[PDB]
Amino acid sequence: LAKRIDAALIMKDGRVVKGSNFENLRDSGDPVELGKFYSEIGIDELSFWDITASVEKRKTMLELVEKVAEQIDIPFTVGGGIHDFETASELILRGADKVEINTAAVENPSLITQIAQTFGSQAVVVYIAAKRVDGEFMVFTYSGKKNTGILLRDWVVEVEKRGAGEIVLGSIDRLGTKSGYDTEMIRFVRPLTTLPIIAHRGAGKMEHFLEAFLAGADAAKADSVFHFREIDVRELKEYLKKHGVNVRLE
Repeated sequence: LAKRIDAALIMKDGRVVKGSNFENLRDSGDPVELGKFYSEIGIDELSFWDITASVEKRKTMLELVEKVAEQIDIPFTVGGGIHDFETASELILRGADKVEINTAAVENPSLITQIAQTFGSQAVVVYIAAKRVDGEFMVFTYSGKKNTGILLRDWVVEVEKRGAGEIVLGSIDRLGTKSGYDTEMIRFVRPLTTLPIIAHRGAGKMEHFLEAFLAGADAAKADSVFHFREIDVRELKEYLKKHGVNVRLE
């Protein structure tokens, strides 16, 4: 099974929030330059997540997408408060390959179908933030602030039915930790969907990526562990290939 390594970049006002430790870059906080560098060292796909204030947010995200599409030749997603079809459409047309949606999809699951009808399922990534509550995996919205009362098991099935292309499974039980991806959650979700599962939250060392792939993840996404250079991307790819994981190098 081919496996993918993804890097996520959190952005505000056109800048990478908290930057990165790559001293070789002209501007280690420029999301375009940082994303281009990642694409040259072994990242397979990029995610750009925007948290800009509402008044400049739409134009900021559109300008980001346009610049990234010109400079980078790997697929990328954009996300962060994409609430309706028109917003998703303008970002895809401006250059993004995929949009990543969460709270708006939970509140209006037909948004998944509406985007997929024009852009295909492959353009729709649903990010599912989940946490254990009273012994059950529950779906959370609004950056983890709201327990929806929807079971993870039910939402995964609905997301596929509505036409999503990929699911990013983010474990709130691992946010800020470096103890590993939530492999129990990945194993819980794996039999429920045919879609690619992207693990998110908890990665602290290269072996954690191996564990996530053994759990059934098709891709593993991380952020600060790469930006602060706790894990080197090329070392990670060499490690995974050494231990039998079908990852891409050259």
